[PDB]
Amino acid sequence: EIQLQQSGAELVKPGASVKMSCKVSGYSFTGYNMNWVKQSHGKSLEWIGNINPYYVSTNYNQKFTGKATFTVDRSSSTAYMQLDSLTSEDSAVYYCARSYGSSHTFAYWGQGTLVTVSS
Amino acid sequence: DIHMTQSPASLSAFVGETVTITCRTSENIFSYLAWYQQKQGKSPQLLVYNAKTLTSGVPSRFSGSGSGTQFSLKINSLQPEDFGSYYCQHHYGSPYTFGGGTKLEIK
Amino acid sequence: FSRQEFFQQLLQGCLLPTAQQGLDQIWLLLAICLACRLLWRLGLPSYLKHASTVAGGFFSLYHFFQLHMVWVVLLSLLCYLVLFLCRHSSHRGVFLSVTILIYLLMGEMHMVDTVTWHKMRGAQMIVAMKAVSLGFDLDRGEVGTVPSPVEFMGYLYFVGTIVFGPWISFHSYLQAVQGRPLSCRWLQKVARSLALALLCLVLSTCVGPYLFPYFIPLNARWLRAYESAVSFHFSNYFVGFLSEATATLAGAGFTEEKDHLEWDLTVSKPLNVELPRSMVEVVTSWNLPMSYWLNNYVFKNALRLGTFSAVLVTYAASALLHGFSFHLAAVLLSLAFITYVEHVLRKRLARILSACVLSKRCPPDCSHQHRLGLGVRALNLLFGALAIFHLAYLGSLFDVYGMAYTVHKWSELSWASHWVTFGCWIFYRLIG
Amino acid sequence: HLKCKCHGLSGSCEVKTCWW
Ligand SMILES: Cc1cc(-c2ncc(CC(=O)Nc3ccc(-c4cnccn4)cn3)cc2C)ccn1
Ligand SMILES: CC(C)CCC[C@@H](C)[C@H]1CC[C@H]2[C@@H]3CC=C4C[C@@H](O)CC[C@]4(C)[C@H]3CC[C@]12C
Ligand SMILES: CC(C)CCC[C@@H](C)[C@H]1CC[C@H]2[C@@H]3CC=C4C[C@@H](O)CC[C@]4(C)[C@H]3CC[C@]12C
Ligand SMILES: CCCCCCCC/C=C\CCCCCCCC(=O)O
Ligand SMILES: [Zn+2]
Repeated sequence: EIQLQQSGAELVKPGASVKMSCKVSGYSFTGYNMNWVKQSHGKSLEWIGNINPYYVSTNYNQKFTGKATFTVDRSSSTAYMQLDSLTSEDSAVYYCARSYGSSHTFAYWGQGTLVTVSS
Repeated sequence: DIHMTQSPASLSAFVGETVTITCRTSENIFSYLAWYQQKQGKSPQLLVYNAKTLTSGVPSRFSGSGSGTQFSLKINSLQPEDFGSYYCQHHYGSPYTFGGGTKLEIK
Repeated sequence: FSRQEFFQQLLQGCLLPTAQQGLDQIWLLLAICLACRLLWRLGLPSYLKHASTVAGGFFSLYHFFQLHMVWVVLLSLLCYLVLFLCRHSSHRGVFLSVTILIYLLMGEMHMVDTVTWHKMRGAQMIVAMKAVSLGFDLDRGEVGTVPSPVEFMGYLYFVGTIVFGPWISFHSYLQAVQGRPLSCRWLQKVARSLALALLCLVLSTCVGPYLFPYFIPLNARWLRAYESAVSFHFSNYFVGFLSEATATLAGAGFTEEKDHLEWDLTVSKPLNVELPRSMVEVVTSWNLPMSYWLNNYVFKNALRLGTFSAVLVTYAASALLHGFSFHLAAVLLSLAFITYVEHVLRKRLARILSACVLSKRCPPDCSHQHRLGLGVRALNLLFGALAIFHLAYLGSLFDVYGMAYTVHKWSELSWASHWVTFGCWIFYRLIG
Repeated sequence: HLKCKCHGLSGSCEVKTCWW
């Protein structure tokens, strides 16, 4: 049973940085891409980017470049995303999603990390 | 960036009814389009990919159709476990763009 | 014969025969690419388009390579096998590249006839580049779905880029499959590329080798070296412009952004190699699709081994793709050191003198103080002269052949370039 | 006394042009 256990909700002051983690369980961590998705409150989804865990080459959405940085830890089978210079518009739910393999559809999703930027 | 417009933004129907969602595409994606269903307060779940192929474990009442720049998802004999948001997402090539989302409600 | 008889014969002896033969040997490929361009505008099912281009690719491969074409066909099949067995892995690039490497190495150890293999380096190189490119684009997420058999086959046998054509991305081929309107800019691009291809063919066969005795009253080892170099450069530009023309004729080779479609496929830039700024620009403007391929799929992966070892691995991959000959291997091994030393020395110089003398033109917002001064111009022109000198010394190998021939050709020139780059490197390390 | 030149991709005689 594949399970992408994602970090807990974070509350960050504006201008700071946050780091979400998505620990993989149930398959070979370096076997499939690990896309990151963002969803505002009751709005559509947005593909931030993915990271290939085999060779750590990443692929960013140019709307999210410089803001989100992906890293991996293969010994813990964990995928980290770091958001830099958080503003009020960055308060959303961030999912990690494994690619389906053959296609790049997101087959297995995390549970979401609620990032809240306020006072 | 490809712009996936989805219609309608919100529709209502009874149990056992039949509904249809459309996902018009800015550019031409050949047959690469997927449908996710997200319930209230949970993560999305892949239902259809390649615009017609039902993923393993989805009832046969969900039917994808279309190709080019006009795709659709049909749900006949609407059941209580079929109410949520439906997002179309092309998997033609990065960057992957999702649709606006169709909020299916109980009538 | 003297210049009198030379120019008395020139036109009817070389300019018309060479052009007539160049046209008689490519007219069928051009007709097939045009037929594919016209057929892909009718609104057929996509699989039918891919099957039609597979048939056209078989016909073109047979016309150019009579029956040896199997050594290409087989390769394609093998590639798809390696693409189907690991269609779920993130290793697709690694598996396809290792398969291509083992295949080319077995081919270059005379498991295949040494004249059958030498004839199909240009088709096998493009097929291997396309397969490795698709395998890596699927890993990095730039291509969504692993293609069906007919899409992969129609990609490898794309009738526009099968014989001479450059490497094109899988998506840059799918966009050609979905078809664009037959504009007038399309026809202008095809016509200008064909005219420039014939012009470079003419200047390579006729004007190239007979430059300095006849066209110039100058005349000698360095003059022969330079005329061999320019004949080689124009023989390359011929294939570059012809591949550009035959890829823009079939529909591919275009970029569109916000309701503006431009046919801007450039394979070679002759003015960046004939009037060079540095050897980095020469290497990256000799073949632009191959430079992008080698930088994106060989350098960006081997970059873990350090920048210099990654440059060496990239030039080794380039020497393996182009077929392992000793003169080409020596040229591409000297080019690694030449470009690296020149790049890093110009880097340290532009950092010291604060002048814009970098091996590539600086962008409008840069820290350098002296940008348009005449000392900067003098230094840039000195480095351009050094680039022309390197180009002559390296192209002297292609006079129209293993270790003896290359050591003989380079021993006449006193190994001038291999001492020039050594001096540049010790100068780099002194001002370090 | 005709000489032939080969133009092609990475060697690979594909366009041969000869002349006296
Ligand atoms: C005699 C002669 C020969 C040539 C000549 N030039 C180029 C090529 C192809 C080639 O290797 N391109 C290439 C492009 C980029 C890179 C690269 C990218 N990133 C990092 C490191 N390297 C490597 N290689 C072939 C020939 C015969 C030019 C002039 N005079
Ligand atoms: C000088 C460089 C920059 C340009 C060279 C252009 C060439 C084509 C020009 C320059 C000098 C010219 C030559 C000089 C004089 C002669 C001798 C005559 O009996 C035949 C024509 C011929 C041979 C001319 C042909 C055209 C020519 C060769
Ligand atoms: C600065 C240096 C490292 C640049 C490269 C040096 C090499 C390429 C140069 C320097 C001296 C040259 C050698 C000196 C003389 C001979 C003997 C002859 O019978 C074969 C060629 C050979 C062997 C030359 C080959 C090229 C050579 C080896
Ligand atoms: C027949 C091919 C012979 C090729 C020989 C090359 C000649 C060497 C010329 C200059 C030496 C420059 C060495 C630079 C090494 C850089 C290493 C580093 O800085 O990490
Ligand atoms: Zn500058």
